[PDB]
This record gives sequence, C-alpha cells and structure tokens, in this order.
Amino acid sequence: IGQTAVPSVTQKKFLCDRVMWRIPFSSNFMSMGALTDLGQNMLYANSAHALDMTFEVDPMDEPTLLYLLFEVFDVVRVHQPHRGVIEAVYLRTPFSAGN
Amino acid sequence: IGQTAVPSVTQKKFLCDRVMWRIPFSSNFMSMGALTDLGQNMLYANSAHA
Amino acid sequence: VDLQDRNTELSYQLLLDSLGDRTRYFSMWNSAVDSYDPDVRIIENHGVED
Amino acid sequence: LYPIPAKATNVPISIPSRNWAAFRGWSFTRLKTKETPSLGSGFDPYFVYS
Amino acid sequence: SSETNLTQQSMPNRPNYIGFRDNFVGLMYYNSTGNMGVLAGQASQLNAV
Amino acid sequence: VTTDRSQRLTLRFVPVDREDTTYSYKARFTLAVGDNRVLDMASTYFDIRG
Repeated sequence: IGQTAVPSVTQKKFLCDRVMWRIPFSSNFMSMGALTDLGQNMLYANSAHALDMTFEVDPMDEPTLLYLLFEVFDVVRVHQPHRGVIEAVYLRTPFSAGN
Repeated sequence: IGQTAVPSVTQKKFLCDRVMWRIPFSSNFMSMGALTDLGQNMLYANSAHA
Repeated sequence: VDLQDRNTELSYQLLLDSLGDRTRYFSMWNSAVDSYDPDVRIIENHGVED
Repeated sequence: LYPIPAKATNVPISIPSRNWAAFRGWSFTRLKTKETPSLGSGFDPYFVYS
Repeated sequence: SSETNLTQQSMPNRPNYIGFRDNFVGLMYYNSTGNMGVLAGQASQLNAV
Repeated sequence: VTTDRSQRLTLRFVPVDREDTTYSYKARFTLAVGDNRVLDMASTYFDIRG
C-alpha cells in the first residue's frame, strides 16, 4: 500500500465448514423429489453395476479419513396388533441388510 | 578369447522397441476374424464375468 | 434393529436444525450447538482507531 | 469411512458390484483420525481426545 | 531360598483343553439381524436369506 | 450322465470384498454357476486360514 508499495501476488481461497459436500444422483442436479429419476432408471435397468470414485485432496501431516454417505432410503414400518406386542419391518433399499 | 582366455558366463536378453505385447481373446490365439470366436461364445456374450 | 453403518447421532443433529433454530439454547436436552467466533475463524484485520 | 495416509493426495475407492435402484447420491467430508472414535467396540483405547 | 523352603510342595496345574466347538458352532453369525448373512441373486439384490 | 467338454469339478473363489472389524469379519464372493451346471449348495464350504 502507498507510494512505496512492494511488488505483489494474489492468493484466493474459501471456507465452508458446517456443510458436507453433496452430489445428487439426479438427471439434472435439482431436488425434484426424494426418489430421483436416475434412481428409478436403475430399477428398470435390472442389472448390477460397480462403482469407482477418486477424490483428490490436499496433503495433511496427520492421518485423516474420507467420510462417505451413500444416500439411501433407510426406513421402518411398525405394526401393533394385540395389547402385548409390536412387530417392526425394516428396509434399506440400496445397501440392504435383510429384514 | 585366445590362449589366456578367462573363464566366463553367458548373459542373454532381447529388445523389442516399437511393439506393444498382444494376447488375442481367441480360442487358438489366431486372428480368424475381427469379432473373435470367444467374444461371441455362449459364456462371454451371456454372463457378467469379473 | 440397529446396524454398524448407520449414524443416528449425526442424523439427529441435522434433523433438529431442519425442524427449528439451533441458535436458541435449551438446557433440558442439553441443546447448545458447538460454535466458534467467526472473527477468530476469518480474521478481519482493520487495524485500530488509534 | 476410508483412511487417507499422512501426506497422501489421491484417495481412490471402489464399491463391489451391486444394484442402485432407488439410489439417491453421495455426500462426503474429511475427518481427522484422532478426532474420530471407532464406534465398532464398547470402548476405544486409541481415542486419546475429547 | 531357605531351610523351611526345602519343604514346599507342588501340584500339577488343572488340565484345560481348548479348541473349536463341535461342527464349528458359533463361528458364523446365524439368527442375528445385526450381522445377517447374504445369498442374493445379483443383480436384483433381494436377499434369499 | 457325464460331460466331455473340459470342466472343473471344484472351484475356489476369493473375496470380491472383505471387512475386518473389532468383533467380526465379512467376506463377499460372486458365486458364479455357469450355464449347463447346477450346484447342490451342500457341496459348498468356507475355507478359513489364520
């Protein structure tokens, strides 16, 4: 700054921290519903697919984790047919774990 | 070489400087046609192998 | 029927923010969100009015 | 969760073959290991942090 | 070591046989909804178990 | 009764995926019964080394 200002170079960066990064599996990236259009194409596709992801990430001097959420429908349904009892059915649609 | 020749061991190698190695997915390794006989076999055209 | 690859604790902290306002503290459920002073996080070095 | 070694910068991962019907997408973020307990046990003697 | 300690007596340690259970009982999770095994038709992924 | 195509009597598969938690171990196999074969599941077993 001023009349003796030193020759200079610029650094641009950002933060956002309470966030976690999202990628909708949706034919355009909008929320048009909870059960996306591609999520329905993969039903009528009737076929198995594998997946690779490669994340490029800044080096850190300490061991760190990538945390993934495969976004999914994890759900329960609950039935109560007599005074003594409760019966629950669980489902998890991609990434299932039985019943 | 010669009469004072020193006891010696043989070393063997080959070079191949513009090729890239090939392994045809063909039942006898020959090119019988551009679409091979294994690429339209009963197995590989029906089932999702790893 | 719980699973080793669910995260119920994180899921609650997100659902409470979607239902209400996390900037309001509530001693009953020990609800008082982890925060920071943003003037510490991103320094605005205006100098001083001296 | 997947490990990122100290000073690593590409973090590849793969999912074995499966079905993606009703799949919703991905969310992702970065954690420190010392700031993360393993919930796979009743107690975590390597979780030296609070 | 002492003149009294000449008079110590020892007894063999109790026998203890360790190995896997009959038919390998317990080595696989059966009847646990938390760790349920899978036999599923790829690619419908409907678990038959 | 018996085929005279070349064909294995016994197959060994290796885990397409595995998990190694504090209290349990997982393995995933793609058990592939080819065309013109049938598997009595009573003939299968998991071979563990450790």
